[PDB]
Amino acid sequence: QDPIPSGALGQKVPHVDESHQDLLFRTSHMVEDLETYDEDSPINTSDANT
Amino acid sequence: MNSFENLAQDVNITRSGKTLIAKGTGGRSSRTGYTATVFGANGFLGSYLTAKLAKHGTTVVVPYREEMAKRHLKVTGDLGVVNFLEMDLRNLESIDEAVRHSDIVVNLIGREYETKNFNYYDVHVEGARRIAEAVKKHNIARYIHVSAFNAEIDSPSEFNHTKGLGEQVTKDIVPWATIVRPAPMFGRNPVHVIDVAAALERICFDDSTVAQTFELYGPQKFTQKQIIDMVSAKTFNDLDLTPMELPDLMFKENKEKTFVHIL
Ligand SMILES: NC(=O)C1=CN([C@@H]2O[C@H](COP(=O)(O)OP(=O)(O)OC[C@H]3O[C@@H](n4cnc5c(N)ncnc54)[C@H](OP(=O)(O)O)[C@@H]3O)[C@@H](O)[C@H]2O)C=CC1
Repeated sequence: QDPIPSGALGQKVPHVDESHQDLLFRTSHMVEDLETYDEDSPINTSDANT
Repeated sequence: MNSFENLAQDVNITRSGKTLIAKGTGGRSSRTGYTATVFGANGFLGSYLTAKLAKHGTTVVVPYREEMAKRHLKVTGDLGVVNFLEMDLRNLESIDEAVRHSDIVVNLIGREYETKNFNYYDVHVEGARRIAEAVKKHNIARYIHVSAFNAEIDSPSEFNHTKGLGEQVTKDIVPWATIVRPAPMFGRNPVHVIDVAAALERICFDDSTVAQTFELYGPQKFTQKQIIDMVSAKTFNDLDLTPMELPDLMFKENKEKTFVHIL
């Protein structure tokens, strides 16, 4: 419940909520870290291989 | 039910005086009453020709040279419609026999190369002289001689020269014969082949096409480079036909995640 999350330096880091795994947020180019949108969320799989 | 879109009427008289009455409605089982002899019906234009001609019931007399090229012409007509009898251009008696009972008769005997047996002079002017002398002998009405485009009487090419020679000889011996000159042909400017056969059947049967030379050329004129890039007198308007255009004829991630693959 904090206003500004810190990131081991004087930086702003994203507070990863449920709202970061969307079709808009899919395929935004970025380093392997500082990134959201895991490929394996229970909301992202959407009952795959059914 | 099928109608005679072939004919203009039901009772027709020919020129020689024979009375011909169409029976029933147009269709495969009926008989239009005309007897037609198509020289060269094994070939590429004659196939479409007596497809249209034996469709309604004109008794088509097919003179054949080889017994195997003629077989698919059996299924285009009813019982007794298409009739096969062998002939050779050389033997007079077979030409005499093939045009005994015909009302109309056409030749499309045309060969683009010399054989060891026939040169250009032998199949175009001289064979036509032969069979059209037989047509004059029997007084057959409506003789039609299909020729080539660029048929000049005197030309560097021997093919075109002899096509002009055949035209002049058949016009000399028979005055009532009609000679039609089509364009290049593309079945499957150039003209589509069903359009040439439709034009020829509309030549076949009406009056006031007699002793008239016809030019059958398509709508728009082409060059060979344009054609390969696409792959990669009286006209049609006499007989109420519009030929088809060559260009229109020319053709003639997530889901995979939610399917199953190893079962
Ligand atoms: N681009 C084109 O196609 C053009 C063609 N034409 C002319 O239109 C007519 C038909 O067109 P096309 O389909 O190309 O021609 P064909 O392919 O139909 O010519 C072959 C037909 O004519 C017969 N033929 C040739 N020589 C003889 C011969 N000595 N004795 C018996 N039969 C012979 C052939 O007999 P067999 O069945 O045994 O082979 C065959 O039936 C031809 O006269 C042609 O000159 C006009 C302008 C251009």
